[PDB]
Amino acid sequence: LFPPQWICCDIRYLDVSILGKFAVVMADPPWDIYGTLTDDEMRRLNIPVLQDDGFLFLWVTGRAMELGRECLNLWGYERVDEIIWVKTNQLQRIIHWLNHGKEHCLVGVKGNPQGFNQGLDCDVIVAEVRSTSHKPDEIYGMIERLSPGTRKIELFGRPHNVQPNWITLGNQLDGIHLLDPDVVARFKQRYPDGIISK
Amino acid sequence: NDYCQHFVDTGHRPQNFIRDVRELIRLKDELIAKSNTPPMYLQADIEAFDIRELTPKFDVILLEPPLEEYYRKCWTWDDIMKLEIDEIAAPRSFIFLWCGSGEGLDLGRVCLRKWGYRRCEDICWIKTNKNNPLDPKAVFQRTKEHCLMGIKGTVDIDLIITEEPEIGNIEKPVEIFHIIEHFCLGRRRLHLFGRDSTIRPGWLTVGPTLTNSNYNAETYASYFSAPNSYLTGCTEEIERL
Ligand SMILES: CC1(C)CCN(Cc2ccc(N3CCOC4(CCN(c5cc(NCc6ccccc6)ncn5)CC4)C3)cn2)CC1
Repeated sequence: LFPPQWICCDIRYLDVSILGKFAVVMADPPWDIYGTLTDDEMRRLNIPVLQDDGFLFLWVTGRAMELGRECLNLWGYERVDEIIWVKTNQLQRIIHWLNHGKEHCLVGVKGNPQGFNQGLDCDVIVAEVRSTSHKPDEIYGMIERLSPGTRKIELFGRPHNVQPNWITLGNQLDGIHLLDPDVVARFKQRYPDGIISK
Repeated sequence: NDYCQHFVDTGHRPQNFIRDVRELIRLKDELIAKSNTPPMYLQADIEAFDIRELTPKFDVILLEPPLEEYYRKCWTWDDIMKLEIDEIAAPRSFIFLWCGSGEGLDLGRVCLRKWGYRRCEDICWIKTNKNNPLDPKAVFQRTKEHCLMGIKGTVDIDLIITEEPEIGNIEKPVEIFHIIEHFCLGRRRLHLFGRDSTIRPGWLTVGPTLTNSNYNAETYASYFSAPNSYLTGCTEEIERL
C-alpha cells in the first residue's frame, strides 16, 4: 500500500519475516565506530529474509567501510556500486589524515533483479548537509527511478525518513502505522498484543 | 534543487555544479620542493621484475596498475594481489592504491590487508562532464575513481574534482601527488606503473613504458644516508660543511 508505513521497534528483536519481500532495502546503521549495535549484532541482523532479488543500499563511514562490506557479503549480497554524497552548503561549496567531504553508500545486489532501470542516475550525489546524520532525500528519488512503484524497506530510519512505497523501521519512530493488508494480517498473528520483545 | 533529477533531465553530472573547486601552504610547498630528491626512474616490466631490487625500503608507495576498465598490457586484480609490496615497504609507511570504480574497491582492500596495511582514507576522484553533457554489474553511471590510502606501523580533503579526460587518456590527476606530499610522510617515494609523463622531483618512478632509466640503487640510497635518514620531506635541508 502506497502511503508511508512504519514500525517503532528494536531492529535486533523484530521478527522481520512478517514484512514480506522488498525490491530495495536501505540501511543507515549506528555502527560501533545514541544507541549503537555491536559488530556481532550487525552480522546477526536477519537481512537475508527481506529480499529474493534486488538491491541493498548500506551507508558506511570509518571502519564500517570494511565492516559494512563484510556484512553485505555475509547477508548474501555482492557489492556492485558505491554512491558518494558530496556534502555542500546552500551555496554548493563543499563543507584523521584528510578532511572528509563525502559520505559513502555501498550498493549490493542479491539474486538477479529484473525490470530495474539501471544507469539512469550517476553515482555522485551533490546535496546540502542538514541535521546530524540526516541522509539526503535525493537517494529516495534515485531509488524510485531505479525501481518505480515497488515495495521498499528502510532500516534505522527516523520520522523524517518515512516515504511512500517504503516501510520504515527504527526505535525513534512514533508507534506502529501499517496499511498493507498482507503485513497487517501477519503482524496481528505474530504480535497479537502489539508487543515486540525478546 | 535535485541535481540527480537534473542529471537525469540534462546529462550534466551533479558534480558539474560544485563551486570553488590562510595560504601558508605555499611555504610548505616550497620546503617540499627544497628537500625533494632528484627525479629517479627505471624502465622495468613489473610482472617479470624482482621488486626486491628496489631499495631502500619506501616511506610512500603510489601504485597505479593499468586496469582494463581504464580502456573503453592490462593488469588484473589477480596480478596485482600477487605483487609482494610488503617486501619493499618500510615498517612504518604508506600506500596509495588507485582502485578504479568496480571490483577494485573490494579487491584493493584485500590487497592492502595482504600487504599489511590498514585503510585510513578513501580519496575519490570525481569527474565532471561540463564539456560533454555501462559495466554489466553497474546499477548507476560510474563518474568517479577511488584511491585508497593505507598505513602500516605506528589541509587537504578526500576529494579531487576535474573534468573527465579525453577517451584513451589514462592519466590520474596530478593533484594526488599534492595530497601525498602535503602529508610529510618521508622522502623515499615510489610510483609503480608510472610513465615518462608522471616523472617528478622527489619520486622514484618504475614502470614498463618508461623510455629511459637513471636508477642506481647506491646513488638513490645516498640521498637518504645520514644525517638525512629521517627527514619528513617538509623541513629545511641539513647544513653540510
Ligand atoms: C550522514 C549519513 C548519510 C547518515 C548518518 N550515518 C551515521 C548514522 C546512522 C544512524 C543514526 N541514527 C540516530 C538514532 O537513531 C537511529 C535509528 C534508530 N535506531 C535503532 C536501534 C535499534 N537497535 C539497537 C539498540 C541499541 C541501544 C539501545 C536500544 C536499541 N533498533 C532500531 N532502531 C538507532 C539509530 C539512526 C545516526 N547516524 C552517517 C551517514
